[PDB]
Amino acid sequence: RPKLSTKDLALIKADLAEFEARELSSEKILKDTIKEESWSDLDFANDNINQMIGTMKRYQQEILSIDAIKRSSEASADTEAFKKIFKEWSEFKIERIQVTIDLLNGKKDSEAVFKKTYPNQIIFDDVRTNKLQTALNNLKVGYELL
Repeated sequence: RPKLSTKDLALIKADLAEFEARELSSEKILKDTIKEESWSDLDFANDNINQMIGTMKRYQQEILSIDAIKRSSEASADTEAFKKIFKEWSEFKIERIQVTIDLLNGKKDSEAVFKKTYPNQIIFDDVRTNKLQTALNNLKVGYELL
């Protein structure tokens, strides 16, 4: 019987919470390098955005590798649903950071493939977030996303 402990969901709750704060500090940094801010050169940012990415990758696989999150398709409806979105919702935010720092770098590589993989960049943001957000509410983990 695939299923999540009260230990677990409090994991997801914590991990989600961290990733978002990583989303946050990522944004900050991007905004300070772009504006061209005295301490923020292309070297200062990258040691950060780089490490923040992998740290956001980390929490992600902390979640995506929950046993029941693995076995998602044989647990309840509200679970795989959540993984299915959360997989889509988490990448996007990762890619999108990745993509912007590349761009700060001369790297257009990930921007092409960006618009390829996400036809309608906002219509997706919201929709996964609205869906992730329901999906958490349905899981009954009050973590009011951003």
